[PDB]
Amino acid sequence: RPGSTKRRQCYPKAIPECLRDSYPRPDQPCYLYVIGMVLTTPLPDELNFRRRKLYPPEDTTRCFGILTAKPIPQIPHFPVYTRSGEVTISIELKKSGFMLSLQMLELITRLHQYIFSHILRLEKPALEFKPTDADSAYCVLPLNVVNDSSTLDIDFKFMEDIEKSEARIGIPSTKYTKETPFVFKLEDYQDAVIIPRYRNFDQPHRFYVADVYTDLTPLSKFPSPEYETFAEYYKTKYNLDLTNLNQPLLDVDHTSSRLNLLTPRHLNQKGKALPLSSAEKRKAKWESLQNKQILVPELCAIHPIPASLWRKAVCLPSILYRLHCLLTAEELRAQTRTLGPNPGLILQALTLSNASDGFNLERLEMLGDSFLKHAITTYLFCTYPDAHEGRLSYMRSKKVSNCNLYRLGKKKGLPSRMVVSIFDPPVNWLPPGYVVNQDKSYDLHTEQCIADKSIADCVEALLGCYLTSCGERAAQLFLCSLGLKVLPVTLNHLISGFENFEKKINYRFKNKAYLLQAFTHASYHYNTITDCYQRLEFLGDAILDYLITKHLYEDPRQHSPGVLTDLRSALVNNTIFASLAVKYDYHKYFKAVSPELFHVIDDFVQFQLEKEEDIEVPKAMGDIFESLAGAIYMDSGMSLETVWQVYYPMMRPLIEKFSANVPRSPVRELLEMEPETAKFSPAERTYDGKVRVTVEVVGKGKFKGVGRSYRIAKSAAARRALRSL
RNA sequence: UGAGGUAGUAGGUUGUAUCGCUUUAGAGAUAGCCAUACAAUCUACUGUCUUUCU
Ligand SMILES: [Ca+2]
Ligand SMILES: [Ca+2]
Repeated sequence: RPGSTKRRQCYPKAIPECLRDSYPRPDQPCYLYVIGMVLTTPLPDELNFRRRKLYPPEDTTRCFGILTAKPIPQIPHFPVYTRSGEVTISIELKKSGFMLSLQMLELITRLHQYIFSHILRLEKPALEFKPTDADSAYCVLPLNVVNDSSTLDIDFKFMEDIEKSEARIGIPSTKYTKETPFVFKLEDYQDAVIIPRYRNFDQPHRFYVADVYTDLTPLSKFPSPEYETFAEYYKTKYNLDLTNLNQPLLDVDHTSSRLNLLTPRHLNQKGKALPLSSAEKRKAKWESLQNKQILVPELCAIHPIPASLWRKAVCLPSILYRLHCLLTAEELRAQTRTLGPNPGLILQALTLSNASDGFNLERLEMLGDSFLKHAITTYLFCTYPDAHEGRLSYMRSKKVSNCNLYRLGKKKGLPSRMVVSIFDPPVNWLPPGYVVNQDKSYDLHTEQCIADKSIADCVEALLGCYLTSCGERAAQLFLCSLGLKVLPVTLNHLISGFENFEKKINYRFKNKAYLLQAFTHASYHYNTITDCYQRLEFLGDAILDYLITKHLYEDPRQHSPGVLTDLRSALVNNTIFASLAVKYDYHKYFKAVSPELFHVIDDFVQFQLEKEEDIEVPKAMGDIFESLAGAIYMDSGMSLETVWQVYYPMMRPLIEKFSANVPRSPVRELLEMEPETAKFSPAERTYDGKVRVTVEVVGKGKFKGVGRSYRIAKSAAARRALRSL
């Protein structure tokens, strides 16, 4: 089926244009940037129980810098959620227009390989480092302040002590004797990443140092109580001896092994702050009594990389993917006005749920459903001077089906730019400077499969974001650019008396004829001066839905689309429209040949409600209450604000009752009280001339209600059943 | 913050069955938006258990 959720198809991953053809070249200008980490949201000690110090990225002065051959356009300050709290990352230029030589540039490239292959462990048999066939390639090099304090410059005395050390890829060859006892230097291990030598010869385990335990010595650690001392442990399990028995033990904690840092660990998947209320004493006791690795400096080789830069390196996958999460492919916004929405907002008009990062596609597309319906409806109602409700409902439903929405999103190119998968850097991320998967002589490193429904939903969320930001001219221009055309959008013996009603509603009509149209049938032909109240019911149902949805969206209560649509249906049900049209006296001006239809419900409501239904609901009472809205709208130069001004006094107590009482239909609530045994019997005409429905739930007998149709009959039966429960 | 497994919570996702509301074409049908119950599956957190590391 063309727009079915089932029809999945395969789609590649687009490359931000700035991050392609981006390899630095000899005698080619570079653009040195800076990641710009600054810890502007520490974590609280009422929220952190690691029992471990916080490390701001400002304690030290060496930082990572991209070296694209292409200029990066400034991106909104985005956060990453490291061990030390929400870090606001800012990729802001540091220097530009300088030329490098060959030797230093090959040094840069070798350090880039060392970083992604050796440091981050993103090397797989399938992936081969080729920075000349790769599709996204740029160096990631360290920066420091030397000479002038203001200047940040490429470290060359660093990146040259990585080529003069032999503890980088292997373990240094060293010889310790009892005649030259091992000597300890505190400054060397102050910020150190240490690798154990006695084990994991294939792939060693890295751990940055975070403390020095001075009281702890090689003779008293006893961590696992089956061993007489610490030194005897290396001696029996590895047969290693120590030449210095007065050195301290070197407390230590792992390098981060999971490199998805775009989500917070102790908050919801909603962007909502929520600390846990359980294990409060236990979390502190946990990191206290838990086994913790206490290495020894004798046997651990110090990397040529200090912890202060390893900490900025670990965050490079997430930072280089969020900068890549179309933040730099804001070409969508360049193609699409008050300067457009923030690229942070457009990244919620491309992110689909089950991408689990803190943005949902929905709660922004529901508002898009109401505007597109309203825009299509208004465009039709004014495109043609004559069309019955059947024709317009036909035309509309074709221009707004999921099939057509899908066929318009994919034509734009929206499926590659989307975010459909969860971020796993080793499994489905292709790091920069790496050529697409092959080493073996469909793939998860450059393709993804998305349903046809999801393109049709993002085409809605994008409209929602442009709308809620730039107004209602921007949403219309956006749709018009997709392809959906929305932009080119005796008679004084029964008209006198409308002055009282106009004074009741506090609006005066520039042309009274619209009030007349809003009150005459398409079968009552005594009034031939004006047209039927049928086209107006169409515009008014769309508008009163758009306005109610915009109000509901603008509330700080932040309703999920489920509750939002439940409310929208709770107040646009035509029973309420009948009640509000008879309360404020719409019927007394309403010319019709209805014999006794609305009189019963009028007396019913005016007697019982003096501050569910036991009587039939007139179609007219419900449809005049919302043809008046269309009449105001079409009279007041197509202005939603006069309509909302006139209608908000009436609807205000109703809205502030329903946004707290959130009503629902008796049939659905019955099938939610017990769906196992509840079912409606097929229609069958009784001896009254009615239609009856037989309903049962076990234990309370059988229920029924006669009506003029199957829907009304089962509704009455459901009410009868639900009153007893 | 080593590789797993097993329960719960939170956020999703897929399929299937019963369904609500708005629109109307001539049990029920067209086109939109949810909810509910069962099942499969993924991510983040907490605890518990095995292995490893200290
Ligand atoms: Ca939709
Ligand atoms: Ca209607």
